[PDB]
Amino acid sequence: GAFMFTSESVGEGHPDKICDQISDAVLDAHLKQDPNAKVACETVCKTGMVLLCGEITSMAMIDYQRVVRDTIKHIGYDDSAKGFDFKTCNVLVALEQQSPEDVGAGDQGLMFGYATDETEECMPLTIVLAHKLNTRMADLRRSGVLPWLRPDSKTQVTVQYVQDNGAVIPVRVHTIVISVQHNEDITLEAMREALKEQVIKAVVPAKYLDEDTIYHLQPSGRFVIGGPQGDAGVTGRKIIVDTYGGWGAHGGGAFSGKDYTKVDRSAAYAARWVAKSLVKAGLCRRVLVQVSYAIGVAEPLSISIFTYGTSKKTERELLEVVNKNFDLRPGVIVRDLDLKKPIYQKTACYGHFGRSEFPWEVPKKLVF
Amino acid sequence: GAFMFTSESVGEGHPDKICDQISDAVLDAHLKQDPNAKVACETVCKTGMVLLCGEITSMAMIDYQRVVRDTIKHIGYDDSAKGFDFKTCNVLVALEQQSPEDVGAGDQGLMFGYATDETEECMPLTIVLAHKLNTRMADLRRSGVLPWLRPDSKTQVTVQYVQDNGAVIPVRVHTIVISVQHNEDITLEAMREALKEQVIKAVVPAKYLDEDTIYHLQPSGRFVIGGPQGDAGVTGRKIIVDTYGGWGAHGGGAFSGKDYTKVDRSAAYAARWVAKSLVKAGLCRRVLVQVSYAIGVAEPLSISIFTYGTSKKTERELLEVVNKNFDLRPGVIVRDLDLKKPIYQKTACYGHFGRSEFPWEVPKKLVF
Amino acid sequence: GAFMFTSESVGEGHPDKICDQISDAVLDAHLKQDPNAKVACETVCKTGMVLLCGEITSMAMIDYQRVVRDTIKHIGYDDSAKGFDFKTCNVLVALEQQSPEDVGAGDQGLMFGYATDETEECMPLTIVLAHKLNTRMADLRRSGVLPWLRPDSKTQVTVQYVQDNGAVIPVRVHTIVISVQHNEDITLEAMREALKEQVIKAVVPAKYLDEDTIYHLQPSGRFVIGGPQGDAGVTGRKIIVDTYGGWGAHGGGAFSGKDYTKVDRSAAYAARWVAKSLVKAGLCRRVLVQVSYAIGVAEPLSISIFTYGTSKKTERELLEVVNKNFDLRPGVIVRDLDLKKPIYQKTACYGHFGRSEFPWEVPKKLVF
Amino acid sequence: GAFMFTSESVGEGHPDKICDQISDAVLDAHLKQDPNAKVACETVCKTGMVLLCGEITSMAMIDYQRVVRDTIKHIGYDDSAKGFDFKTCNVLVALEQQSPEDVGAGDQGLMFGYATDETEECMPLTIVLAHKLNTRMADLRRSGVLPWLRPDSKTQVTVQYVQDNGAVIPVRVHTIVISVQHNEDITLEAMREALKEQVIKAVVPAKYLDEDTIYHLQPSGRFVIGGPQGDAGVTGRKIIVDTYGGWGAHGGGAFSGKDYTKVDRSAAYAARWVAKSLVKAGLCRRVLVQVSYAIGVAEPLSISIFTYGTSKKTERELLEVVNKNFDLRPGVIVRDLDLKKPIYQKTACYGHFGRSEFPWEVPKKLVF
Ligand SMILES: CO/C=C\[C@H](N)C(=O)O
Ligand SMILES: CO/C=C\[C@H](N)C(=O)O
Ligand SMILES: [K+]
Ligand SMILES: [K+]
Ligand SMILES: [K+]
Ligand SMILES: [K+]
Ligand SMILES: [K+]
Ligand SMILES: [K+]
Ligand SMILES: [Mg+2]
Ligand SMILES: [Mg+2]
Ligand SMILES: [Mg+2]
Ligand SMILES: [Mg+2]
Repeated sequence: GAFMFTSESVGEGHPDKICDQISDAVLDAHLKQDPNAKVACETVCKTGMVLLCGEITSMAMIDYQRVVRDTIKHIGYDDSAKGFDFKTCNVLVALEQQSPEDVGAGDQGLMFGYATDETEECMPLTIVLAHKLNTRMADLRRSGVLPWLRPDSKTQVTVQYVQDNGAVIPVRVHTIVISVQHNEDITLEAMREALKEQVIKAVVPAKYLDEDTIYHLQPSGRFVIGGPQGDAGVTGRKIIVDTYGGWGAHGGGAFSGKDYTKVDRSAAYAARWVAKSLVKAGLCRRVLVQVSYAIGVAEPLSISIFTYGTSKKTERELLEVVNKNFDLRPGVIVRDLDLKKPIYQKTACYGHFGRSEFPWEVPKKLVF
Repeated sequence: GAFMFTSESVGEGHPDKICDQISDAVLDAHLKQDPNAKVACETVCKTGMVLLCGEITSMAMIDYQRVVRDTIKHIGYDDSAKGFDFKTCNVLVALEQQSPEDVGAGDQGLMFGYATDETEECMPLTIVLAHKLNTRMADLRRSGVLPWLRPDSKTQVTVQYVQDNGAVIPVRVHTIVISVQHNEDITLEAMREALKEQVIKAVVPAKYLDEDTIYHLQPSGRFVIGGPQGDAGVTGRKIIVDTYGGWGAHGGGAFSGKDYTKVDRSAAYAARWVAKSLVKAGLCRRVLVQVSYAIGVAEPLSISIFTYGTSKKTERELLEVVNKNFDLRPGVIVRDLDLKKPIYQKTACYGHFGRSEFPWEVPKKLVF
Repeated sequence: GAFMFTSESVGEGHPDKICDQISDAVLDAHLKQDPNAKVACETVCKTGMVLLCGEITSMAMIDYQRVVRDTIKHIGYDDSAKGFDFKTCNVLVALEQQSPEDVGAGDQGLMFGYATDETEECMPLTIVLAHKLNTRMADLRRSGVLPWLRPDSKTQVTVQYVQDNGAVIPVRVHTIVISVQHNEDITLEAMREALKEQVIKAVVPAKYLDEDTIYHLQPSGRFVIGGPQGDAGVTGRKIIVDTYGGWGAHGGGAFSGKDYTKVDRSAAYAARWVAKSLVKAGLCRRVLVQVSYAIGVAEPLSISIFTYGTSKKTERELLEVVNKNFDLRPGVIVRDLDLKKPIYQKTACYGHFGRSEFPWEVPKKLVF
Repeated sequence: GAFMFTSESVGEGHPDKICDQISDAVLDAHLKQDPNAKVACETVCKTGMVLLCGEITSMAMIDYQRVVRDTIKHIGYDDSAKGFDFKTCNVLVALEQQSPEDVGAGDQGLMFGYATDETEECMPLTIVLAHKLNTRMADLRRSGVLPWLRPDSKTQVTVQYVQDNGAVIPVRVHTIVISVQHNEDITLEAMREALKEQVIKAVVPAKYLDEDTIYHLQPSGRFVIGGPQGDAGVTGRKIIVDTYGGWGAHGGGAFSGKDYTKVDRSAAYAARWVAKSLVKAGLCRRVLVQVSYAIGVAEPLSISIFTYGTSKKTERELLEVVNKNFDLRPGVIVRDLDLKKPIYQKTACYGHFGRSEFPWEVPKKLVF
């Protein structure tokens, strides 16, 4: 049933992602000293100008200058020409900090969860590849292998598919577009070559690369001092690269800067969890699980399972399987997924879904 | 095939929407004097602090102080206590302004379009009601009828559905949550009453309100000097309320602040257009049209039509109907949809899809 | 030997003075917990936007949000229309805070000290009156007596003099100009009347007011929402109203935000001290003491005493009196003047010289 | 009558002076297109962050981005490591711009003027040398002769004097302190040597240098990425280096950013003019002319001439010479001194007094 699909991802230095990371680093910094710290913060950045905003009720002593600069350094902004230097940039902190199982969902909400068997991660090939492509250039940047590579990058992967009496099989990577920031002493010709051999061919399965696959490497020519200015970076503006790459459904809630008490984060994670568990348990090849909550109520106000005619069990057979194996009440979610743990910054770039190192990515047994 | 769904929308004073509007007012201000002005700007705001960023290549003389303050005044921030006064707020302009049919799409892209017959607008009931609810309080604010009403509001509408040998029929509004900023001299009891009688019951069809429908009006109590702070307002962070309320598919591109040359805006509008045309022409009851573009190429690199088994014609019958009635090349899109016109600010709040006053919302004939 | 002279002073809400006070409040906040805290900070403000900058090496835990807002509240900005509300203004903190007798002067320097017997304070009548005029409207503002009075004011006092076989005798207040911010419900006519009866006539000695004295009260008409925007307030820009009102000599060093280790502050205070001591001890009627320091050296590198032919003893008789009664080495100065004490914020408005409540204003005995 | 004196001056890249220059470049930019433009602006800066504030009523089209960046480039900030790059720094413009002989002084005021014959410029040796020292390193920076020299510097010159049956004769330069920002590839030993041979000895007259003169070159060691940060740069904070180096009298008014209608600027220039004219006409060796104005009145409300017993004519003989050769009414001052001319930015660094290229520095004939 042929159709094509494109997804994108951004590197650790893309301005928006710089902000998502700093906001989550501030969340990690509080969890380590107070796992009940209430965090609600966001970051805004513009060329060596970082603004930290937010209301956080906690009881931990934090050096925000330190957690902001350390995060910029980790991302790789240490020199001047790169567009950012953690040692010299303006970190204006305008953050306000106070001090002091069957909970109940804050804010009516509707979270979505998605999983597909086209990849071992149970994520769309398109977004999986987009993320790995960025992940790989960071590796090469940090190992020393490609020392011209700078932090800011963008990746787009378009794959041709075909349905299958149920749903979704990738056939080939139709085209790949990558742009990455770089140092001056490196030719456009040398960058393009390294991008194809060392990053693309080193992450994309042979099965998908072709004699026709189109490559668009550094299409706009040069991106040197293109460091994060990107006309103002912001938190919460990369909602689709943080999730499914345009593939499931998304209600609009951003993750970074919000602690584990916000259903937007927790519940979204819980819904991914059940979606991944279901395909993993052989119960379907592709699922879109929809969980609704009602302001005040703890127990979900209606969960819906949408297989795309890819399950043998039948929605409202699969619904019992979920109601017998999962307790999606907010509090139980944070307890089961170990959501008080400072794992948030790693979550802030390269996607929240797909990587197995996250609790919600470990499939539950599922006794059926 | 019962399921439930929730959508949300925000008023003209919600900080993010304040930013989306100012960005598009700056786009309008340029189009009026140079329809070829190249605009790429964003706004950030935080309590009487508005920052305008961006790169715009144009040849028009614009008073940004004037277009930023006029926009805040239009939204309704003229007094102090409201959280914003266009006469006193800091408008820091950091914008850089330069001077000098078969084009070809910039940036590989994948735009989505959606339409459904559950409402005359051809939009999900859930998001249509969410928007109308906010639209109505603005009317009452502006007429004088509810003079305690301030600009910032948030609305959530959750409707119970049932499929139908094809797709999607709303049955009832299960619950409604609304919070709106307000003046001090007005009781929580008086606000709640006016919200039910004068806004909810004056916009939601009798068929959907019930003796059980749940109302959550000003749940968090008061929201007086609330105003646009939300710790920070940003452009491009309300991507789902600008489109389908979590209903079609969304690849991630924001609209406000980008001119008509960006496929993220134009092509998204074009895809809504054909989706709306298709259901209007009786060819399906619900569609998800997917249009792909390839960097450099003008003609779409693959359009996909997904009816949900609600068309009698059959995808790749309906695809010919689209290829015989539409020319989705970028340049033809801006020409046919009159995209050089300064209509953008009206597009910046209450949704981009649904309102008939926009070119992309006038269904094309469709000769089949 | 007739001549005329004018001086000015500003109220606690003048933007520059708001900054001088916040910077010194931050200095007080550190001294109370670490009398060796090394403070070097400055503040910038612009309508409900306060930026705290600086490098301070100390070991005290301080809530800068708290010391900034408390200082704005103390000044009297609690409501919206006033141009500032400590509860709602943006306090962006960009401060960096580290942790860990015969000292020796940092930076070559030349401090000046001045005293005159025309007033009991040993300060020029012109600046003394200018300050008292502002001090009095604050009293009336804070008592309740003139409840329309807002924080920001400016005062200028011009007095006609006559020399006297030595130096300087005030004869009459030639003209007085005062502008003070105010609430809307108060007539220009009522403000002008209260300014003459209740503030001017209540602070200026009858001996100096005349049937000709000129009054310029609220000359520019109304100053209501004239709250601190004053197109950006700053620290260190009110160097002459902080000292002698244009009367001694001033080398350029600002006081606020600098701890007691900076010769600019300490030594200036020490020089005022000896100047006041000398006239107090009957040794001259008017003095300009000049103390020089050499980078690295502790003992002053040359002190000069300039009486204006008003001493009977003779410069270099008076120099021995000073060398026998004072040890102006930096460290001894901070020890004798109790300069580790958090008295700095009170120093930040209404002048550093004149008020007896400050150590440097208590005249030393002087054994001659 | 021996005494010693010290003065200081700062280079074009000292943060405060960066701000004084940008403010005056904005004033120049308006005068060139509207000599009646009413300018009242100030600049604030902090590491690649420049904020332009102010109210200017004018009728000229100005590209503030352009006049701010051109000014930073002129100063010499083009590379990254220098602490500033006009191509990458944040220039946030928050300026508001409107449109539409016997005038009469605005604001009661008291301006001071000073001149002395110890140098051909008729300025204190101490401040003349301090300025020339900075001027010289800029020359060498700009010529290529000392290519390690960066824009930010500070200079202090302390000279030993002796009175003379009238007033003030310099005897020798006691000590000189200079610190200048620099590039990494240059030794402290090489910088110190070049500062003594090529800048100090190339500007200070042999008569004043000695075998004992003390040199303090780059005392704090290195100052590489120093650049303009000083935690913050502001306009109007270098009031004494802009005038007499602590030598005449100063009432407190800053110059930069204020147009020629403000008596603070104009009248201060007028008072320097007569002071310079008087000593030039042989009528005294040292003068302190004091001109007072009354709000509303055009003709000066009392001018006082203080020779220090160095004139043969006698104050109130010299007063007639001034009243017969000068018309210090505000409007006549701007007309005679050609104050509508865009010469202000050159006035913004290296002192307002002393350089003959300025109208107020050309001595008037003086018919006695
Ligand atoms: C207490 O109500 C506050 C805020 C509201 N949710 C909004 O800003 O949209
Ligand atoms: C270590 O030197 C630094 C700074 C120098 N005094 C200046 O900024 O003027
Ligand atoms: K967010
Ligand atoms: K977004
Ligand atoms: K955007
Ligand atoms: K200062
Ligand atoms: K000053
Ligand atoms: K100024
Ligand atoms: Mg709520
Ligand atoms: Mg809000
Ligand atoms: Mg030093
Ligand atoms: Mg400096």
